[PDB]
Amino acid sequence: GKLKKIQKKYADQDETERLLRLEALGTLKGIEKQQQRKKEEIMKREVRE
Amino acid sequence: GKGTPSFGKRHNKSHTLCNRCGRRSFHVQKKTCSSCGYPAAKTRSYNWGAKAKRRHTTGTGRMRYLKHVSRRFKNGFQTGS
Amino acid sequence: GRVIRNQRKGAGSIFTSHTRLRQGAAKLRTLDYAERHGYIRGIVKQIVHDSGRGAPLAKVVFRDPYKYRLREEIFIANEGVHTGQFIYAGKKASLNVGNVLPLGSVPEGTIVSNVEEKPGDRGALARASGNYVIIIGHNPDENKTRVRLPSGAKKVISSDARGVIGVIAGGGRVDKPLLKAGRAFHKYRLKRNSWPKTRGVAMNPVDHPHGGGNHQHIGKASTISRGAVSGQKAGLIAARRTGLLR
RNA sequence: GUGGCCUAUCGAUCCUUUAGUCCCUCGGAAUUUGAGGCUAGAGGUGCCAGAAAAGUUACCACAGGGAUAACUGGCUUGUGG
RNA sequence: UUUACUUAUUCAAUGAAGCGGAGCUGGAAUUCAUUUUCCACGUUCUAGCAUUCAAGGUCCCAUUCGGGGCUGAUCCGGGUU
RNA sequence: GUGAUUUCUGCCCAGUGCUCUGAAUGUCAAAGUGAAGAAAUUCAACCAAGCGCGGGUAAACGGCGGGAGUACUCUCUUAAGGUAGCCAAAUGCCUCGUCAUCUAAUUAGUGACGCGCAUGAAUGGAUUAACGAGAUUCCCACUGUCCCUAUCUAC
RNA sequence: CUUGUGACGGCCCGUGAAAAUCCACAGGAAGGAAUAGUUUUCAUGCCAGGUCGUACUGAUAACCGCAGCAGGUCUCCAAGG
RNA sequence: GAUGGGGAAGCUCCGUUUCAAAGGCCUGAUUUUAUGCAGGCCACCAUCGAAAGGGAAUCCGGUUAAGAUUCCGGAACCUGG
RNA sequence: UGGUGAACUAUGCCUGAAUAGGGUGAAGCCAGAGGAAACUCUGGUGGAGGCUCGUAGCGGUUCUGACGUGCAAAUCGAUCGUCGAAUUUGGGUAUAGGGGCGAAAGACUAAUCGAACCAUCUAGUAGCUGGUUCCUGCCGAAGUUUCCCUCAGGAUAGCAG
RNA sequence: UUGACCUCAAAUCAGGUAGGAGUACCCGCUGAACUUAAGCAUAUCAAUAAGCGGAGGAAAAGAAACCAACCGGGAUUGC
Ligand SMILES: [Mg+2]
Ligand SMILES: [Mg+2]
Ligand SMILES: [Zn+2]
Repeated sequence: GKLKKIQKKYADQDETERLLRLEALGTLKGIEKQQQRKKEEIMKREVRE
Repeated sequence: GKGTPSFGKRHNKSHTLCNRCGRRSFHVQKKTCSSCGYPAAKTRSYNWGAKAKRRHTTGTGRMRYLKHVSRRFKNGFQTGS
Repeated sequence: GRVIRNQRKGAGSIFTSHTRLRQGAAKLRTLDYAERHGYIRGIVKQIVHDSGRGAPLAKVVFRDPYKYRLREEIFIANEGVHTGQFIYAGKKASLNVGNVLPLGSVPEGTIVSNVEEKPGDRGALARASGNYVIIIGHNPDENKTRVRLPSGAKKVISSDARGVIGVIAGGGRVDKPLLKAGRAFHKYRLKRNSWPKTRGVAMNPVDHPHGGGNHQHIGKASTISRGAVSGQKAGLIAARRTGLLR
């Protein structure tokens, strides 16, 4: 369902515009915080040990 | 001044005489009669307007051909002399 | 509730565009045979003012190749075109301002205007005054060109689409303040009936979603869903963000 | 001894469901599922003899009411004087 | 289950005029035997002009007043693009 | 949406909306698939969008407190706690607020003050020349508005 | 003074109708003279011009306001101090 | 606002040049002759919509109880043939 | 439910028409002066502006004047706002009722608007108000019980014939 | 070249036919609400009123893909 929309409206696009639009829409911060949450998931186990 | 001074501005007819009924009900801009419906092929009549149907029905005029049909039927549509 | 003003605009009773003093649709010359196998030369007879349009128009005269007569096309005038200039339209036309080359035959960094979307609709893109399209790249296999639009978007259109080389004349218009409700009146008087604009928050609740209240305020949020229906879409439709960014 | 020492401690129709009879019916004739009946309970209406239910109107409307408020008058005189 | 095809369906233009394939004629081209290909394939100092089934060439007619065919203007498929 | 110019537009995305090209079994229709049954049928798996999870957004709707400690800091609530400005203002209940001025005398006016019931920044804040059949106060001129009434003309 | 017009100038993010109709130019189809023509965009001469409206008021009495209503209702001309 | 078309159970709706085989124009040729056959030209594409827009052409004098740029006398002009 | 209205008025379009006399004095330009130059000053010219005083015109602030069974179902008088434009207006034309149009008052849409008018459904319903037509004779009450979205009403018992 | 066939046209071609009215009754489509439920939404009003199409002296239906379960009846319509 997501892959249909990218073919519909984001077929003709380049990576500079892609990075600009996701930075302007704020999803990149969400991806960063998800990977960060994985980092403290590992880190808390390390501090326990 | 929506009353008496506004009634002085009224000098442009919305309706004029109609060709089928002679009623002064023919709208000038709509090009349609509001009583008989000219120039539509059917004549305007409504079952809620039963008194208007009584006003414009058959028998309220001359019946220039239909007066004699019963008499010709009674004689059997004979020909000759 | 009543039917609101933007809901009423689509019937086109009093909201049609005032087109009495307009000189014709400003389209490109049709892509017959000469324009796709060679070129053709026409003449600029006069540059004229179009009612309700910020840009001037150019009346270009060509010869009909199949019949002894003259054809008169209405182009949107590019900045620098003069009367008596020869205009060259075609595949083999030289790269000068005013010429009507197809987009496959112009190099990188070319600035064009009155660009066709698909080959043959006779001008769709960059037609308002001061606007232009920049060619960003070519793609010969699967023959397309990337272009930068006046909105900043990047489109990928066919390389057989045509465009007039240069920028649309009459640029810099909106930099002058109107200063007067009379000037705005005379501006929209030849476009359409969309002026003056009453705020919906100053209405009664029968007339607008924003109307009503003992103080002039909106009530709910003014950002409206894209899935909203007619009569609800009054405000900022499908806003990704709001506010003044710094 | 047919619940709580006595005086309070609780619930119709329709629908669903359970128990009993394993009985009656499915109407051209049978068998088996399914469904419908009979007798006795349960699921609940606290507005508790038991409608399924948010506001606003200073833009307002109708039928009425002195059975009913917002003056005066009348009785009263706490309060006031 | 992943990719292409066109005739259904859909969009657009034109007074449905130059579509596709092949061939000439030039240029590049390296040919490893003879041509593999690829580009072209009448117009750019100038606010003139461009029309009479087209002049010329050629073959007929029955010469005369002219008339017709081919070429000029390459073939093939009738898919308007 | 706000409403010339000038000068600025502080903090908050927890809520309600709006918006993502994120991540993907939690919710999860019809059709389709599988099992059981003699079949009606029952039961499961799978399961699109949207919800749910994760971000953004206040010139979007809006909000801009407490309690301690000691102007300051730390805690709660609920995200952040009213910044720049302004004020008994058309917004201040108490209130005829307090001080000054204006007058013989002022619940009026103006200038200040501010724990402001309940001021405040495009819900726009502050300022502002010119303009106003807008609202309010004072002064000069002027007068039957008044002391206090009288007289004349036409109808 | 009223009015017509000419040449100008200012203004605009406003640059301020369309068609019937008439004329000219380019072009050279065709027709053409010598005992004769060719021309009726030169002059004169001949015939016909159908249909419907046509009076009057246009307002403190002819229109609209229940009316002979101090109301309303478009426009042209405009003497002397 | 018809037609070609396309919707609508339908009264009817859309659309006005649209996915239409959409017509008439002059020269003449023939002088059984009527107007076909010799030809050649052209593709708008119904129609309605202004007594203030555009637009062929008339003035003076006289005349009635009541009409006049309309009648009478004189003097012009335009269109069609 | 089905029809009729933009002759008033709201708005857009098309085509026409109308608008004394003054005041202020914008760009552009000319002459003189000064300056070393940038440029400044003085005197003219010119005639700009959704400028201003004020007629016709358009409107309607106050007297809370007149009138208020009127001249008038909105008028009259004085005082006023505005008066070259976002001006005023004729005719043609477009938009029609949960619809139009609105510089926004729920305003206007034929003296009708917080949903026009006409006819029909329709003799709509009303526990509510009003009325209900001759005489005499005999008998003769109740405002209490129980239940009801019951409290201005019913059912039921009682009282009465 | 000529003659067929198929399909599609044009004629002020030869001859015809349809429209509109009426509409009490008839055959269909479409389709409410007032009202009742002592409120009201399913229901009711009502497969009605209004609207639209189409006939006749009647129309429609009609000679069983019927009713039955009996010792079986026998097109339709109406009481
Ligand atoms: Mg407007
Ligand atoms: Mg509001
Ligand atoms: Zn008629």
